[PDB]
Amino acid sequence: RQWALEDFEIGRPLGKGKFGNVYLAREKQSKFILALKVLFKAQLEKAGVEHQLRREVEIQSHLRHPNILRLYGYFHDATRVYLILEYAPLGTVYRELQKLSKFDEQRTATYITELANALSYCHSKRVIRRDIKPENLLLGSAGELKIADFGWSVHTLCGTLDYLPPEMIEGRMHDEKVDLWSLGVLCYEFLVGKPPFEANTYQETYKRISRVEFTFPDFVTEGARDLISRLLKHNPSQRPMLREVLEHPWITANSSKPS
Ligand SMILES: Nc1ncnc2c1ncn2[C@@H]1O[C@H](CO)[C@@H](O)[C@H]1O
Repeated sequence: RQWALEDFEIGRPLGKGKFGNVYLAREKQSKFILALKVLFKAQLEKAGVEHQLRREVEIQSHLRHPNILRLYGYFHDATRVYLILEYAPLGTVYRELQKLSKFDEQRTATYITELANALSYCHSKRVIRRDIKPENLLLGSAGELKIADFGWSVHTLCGTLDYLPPEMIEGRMHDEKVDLWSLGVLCYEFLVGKPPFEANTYQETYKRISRVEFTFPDFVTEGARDLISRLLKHNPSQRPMLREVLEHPWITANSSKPS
């Protein structure tokens, strides 16, 4: 678990993020291909996140699951922090979504099965997440989904409200039901092409989430309207358990993967 820059040969950029860039890289001795995310201490210290990145890395280190992106190790130099990550050859769900505009019921249903499996595993470890969004979902060589970002994951303003539940923007206490809400937001975006509460303004998006105001375009089928309606409920108590999602007749009929 002892690493340094001189162990890796660095390639093309895979993406340019908020605090630094992600590069394709190869470990010199074994020729293992992987991804290396380089982060500035400057942008981090000056934001008060340096404690979070610490714990998020600890958490993700100990996870093993085919639908969660792996974290091999980490280290730091004079001014920067480097994360050694699993490389996903087929890119982000985000890029795939703006290439195709929309996903069919078969691809949507399969992605959600994969997500539910990874969330059941995480909950058995008492791990949750604040939001899950398409630019944080990656695809492996067989085109299978992989979860890459925890956010605040347990073991003014900066952010978009689009993926947060009502109980988190209104201040209230939350439990793992936050993830079930995220399933619903994603199922909608996969089928429609944009998230259900989208708006021109932060303040307005706030109202729409708080009131749970969304409508369906004509092409969304009744099987899909039902699952989504059940997932987006203001009261967290009324949202279904993960195994129920995996047993929904709409999932069952359209998914390629077992639960
Ligand atoms: N392992 C990876 N494979 C491919 N793209 C990645 C990987 N890790 C991060 N990225 C890209 O870099 C961005 C910053 O995390 C992501 O949103 C994604 O686009």
